[PDB]
Amino acid sequence: HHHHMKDLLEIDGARLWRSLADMARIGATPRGGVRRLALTDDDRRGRDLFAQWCRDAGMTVSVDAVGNLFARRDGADAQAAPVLIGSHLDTQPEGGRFDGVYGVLAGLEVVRTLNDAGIVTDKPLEIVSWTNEEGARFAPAMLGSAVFTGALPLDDALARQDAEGITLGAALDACGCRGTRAPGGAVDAYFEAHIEQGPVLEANGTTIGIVTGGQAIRWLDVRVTGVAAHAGTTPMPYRKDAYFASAQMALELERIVAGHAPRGLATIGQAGIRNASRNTIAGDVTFTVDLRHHDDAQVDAMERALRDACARVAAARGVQVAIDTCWRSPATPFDRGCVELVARAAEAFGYTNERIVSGAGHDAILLARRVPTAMVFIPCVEDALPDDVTRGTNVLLNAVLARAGVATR
Amino acid sequence: DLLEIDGARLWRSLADMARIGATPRGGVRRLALTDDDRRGRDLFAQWCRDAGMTVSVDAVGNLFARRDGADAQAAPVLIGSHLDTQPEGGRFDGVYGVLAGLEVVRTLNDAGIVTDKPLEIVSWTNEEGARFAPAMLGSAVFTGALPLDDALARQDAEGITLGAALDACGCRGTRAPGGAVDAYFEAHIEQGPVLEANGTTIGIVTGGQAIRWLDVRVTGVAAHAGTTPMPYRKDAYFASAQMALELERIVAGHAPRGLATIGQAGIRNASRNTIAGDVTFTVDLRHHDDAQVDAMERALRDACARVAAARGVQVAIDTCWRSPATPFDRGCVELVARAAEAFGYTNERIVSGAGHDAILLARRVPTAMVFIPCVDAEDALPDDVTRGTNVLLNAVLARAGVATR
Ligand SMILES: [Zn+2]
Ligand SMILES: [Zn+2]
Ligand SMILES: [Zn+2]
Ligand SMILES: [Zn+2]
Repeated sequence: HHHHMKDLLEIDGARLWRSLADMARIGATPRGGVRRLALTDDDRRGRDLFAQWCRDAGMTVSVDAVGNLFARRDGADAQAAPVLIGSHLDTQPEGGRFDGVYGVLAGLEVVRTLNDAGIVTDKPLEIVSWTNEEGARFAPAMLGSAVFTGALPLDDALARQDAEGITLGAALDACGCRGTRAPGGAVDAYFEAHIEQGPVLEANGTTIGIVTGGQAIRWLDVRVTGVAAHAGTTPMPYRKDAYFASAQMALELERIVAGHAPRGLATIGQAGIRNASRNTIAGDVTFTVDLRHHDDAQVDAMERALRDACARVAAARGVQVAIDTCWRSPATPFDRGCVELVARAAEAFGYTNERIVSGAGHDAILLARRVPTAMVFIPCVEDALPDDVTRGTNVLLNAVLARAGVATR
Repeated sequence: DLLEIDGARLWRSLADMARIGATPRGGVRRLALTDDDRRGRDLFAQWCRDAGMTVSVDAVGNLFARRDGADAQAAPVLIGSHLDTQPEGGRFDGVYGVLAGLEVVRTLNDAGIVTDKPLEIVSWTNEEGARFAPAMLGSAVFTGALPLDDALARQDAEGITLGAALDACGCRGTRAPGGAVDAYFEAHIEQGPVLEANGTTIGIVTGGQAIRWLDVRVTGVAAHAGTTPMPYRKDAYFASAQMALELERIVAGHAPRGLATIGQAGIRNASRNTIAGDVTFTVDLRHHDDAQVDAMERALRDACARVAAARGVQVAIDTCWRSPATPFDRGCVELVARAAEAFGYTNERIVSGAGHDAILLARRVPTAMVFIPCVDAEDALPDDVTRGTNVLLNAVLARAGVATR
């Protein structure tokens, strides 16, 4: 049967906050963060703590052949594919206490709440922590979910080596979490709760980010060539200054992105004058460009505008410019129907809410290309507030219940 | 009545000296007080003795060749530059002026000319400031700007002291550096494009620029490139780019004498998907006048403050080096001008854009320089080498006076 959002079934927010505090002990760093690098001893301790909690909540727990960790709560429909709630327990070298872990433990609290309420779903529920989401110890990021969706072959993943030469397969064996089951399988829908990792919801007082998808991204390398002449002997009209040229190109980029507001973004994150000295005009300048938009055609349009603009600047200043695209990633829309469940849950509770794009990668990005996917963002300051943690999980709970259905209560 | 030098002879002396320390790329490496610097010093000294001169070193290795005049009590007219080089030096920088002095003497010998005041040729120790700091070390000791004992204690990258290196070179003299000088002349390639572009043979060098070296640091917020919408950003790199264009505008308001250059710049702790939160760059500011270069600096401080306020970032501007303008002596400069006009060579007044021993000498001794053009900035044409030395000879002889001929 159908869930009623207007019943406003709520979680135990204090219980979820305590589980976050307890998990943040595992790998706690001197600065107050968390280090559980994928498949290290501290990652295993976090996986094991989570698995224990899941089994105490009546779930069965297993790992697949790349270490993806699944907890299962059967529904009344023995044949139905599960509604999957996921994120990741692994961290960066100096990770925050909410990145990744919030969405995994939100799933656990969803189950603990269903247990407390005596609710049996129609479709089964599963909670997943994906292996090596962070891409720090092993490449790539979102390794476990990429293997699950078929984007990364299993044998290629098992052979990835960390900086010490250890293979991921060897690390799975050391972890004790190499399952025998091939990764993959039918999924009805995938939901992921996560902190925003950006300032929008906190700045607006918005409790719920209704996540629409991920951006189209381009990474560019720019090199500007001039003449590296002496700073004192060369009068200004003789100069072919690659750094003043690069500076004007940066401001052209700022103007191009302003023309694509609000969805277009651009960032020059690396830049340098090569073979540089204080009293030598720059003859060789490199910088990188990160370009974003909601749409691939529009981010490509921004790129072509930048190439045109830089060509014009270079011709006016007598320098040369080369622009190479070294990485592309497509926009990744989420499923309209699953996104609508997130919105409806937020509206039923009266929580402030806004549509927002995911500005960074998540396992949800990989899942969305294969199965109906939505995300719940909460604001963050790294830190999140207890009532935002609670209310985001209330939204997750009720969107998942709407999707999975309620068989009995 | 114009005496002309032997240009082919001068050209061959430059070719022969460029063999000493020749590099695989066809340049020259004679780092100060290394074995190849010693071999260049010794070759020059031999040529000077073959030309009848006496040669000595002072207590910091400055190398002096002397041609007496008829007036035994007069201070000398000194022709100088340097034989040492950068790690990858050119075949004319420094050496041209030293070997022009030698050709001056050879031409006076050929003509049988006795001057009134004596002439000396000098190659100053460690002009380049590469192996030991500072640049112009030998001329700085000579003028008293750098104490001798401080100079001798300077260490290179391997920890060797300059005094130890003089001892290894065999060129630690016993005489305290310094002494009366009537005038100092230095010939040098321009190291810039002006004379060649203008078709000007002789640069009548007016002196040195006022220079400021600034360190700029711009601080923003290093937020994620995808999660941070544009209105939330405090982007230190876009801010620094706008400051650079403000600087370009300020210097255009001080044309033609004001110059500015950002030669070093980078985003620190940088990543492609992170907004720049910490950007540093350097500024080299020049003018003919200290008050004007100071005005450009204060204009830049005002402009950068305004940019930072508009963009929500912070900016800090520190001065790490200042050097004052250094005008040359009116009379010696005019002797260069008159020599160029006597020969009918094209000529223009020009500031020295780079440091030379002449800069140090000008603060204690009446000083002038002769610039010649650079090809297309390290090579010079044979006729320019010749004509610059003709001008040097005429100016030096006018200063030293002719006793007999
Ligand atoms: Zn993360
Ligand atoms: Zn995460
Ligand atoms: Zn030089
Ligand atoms: Zn030089």
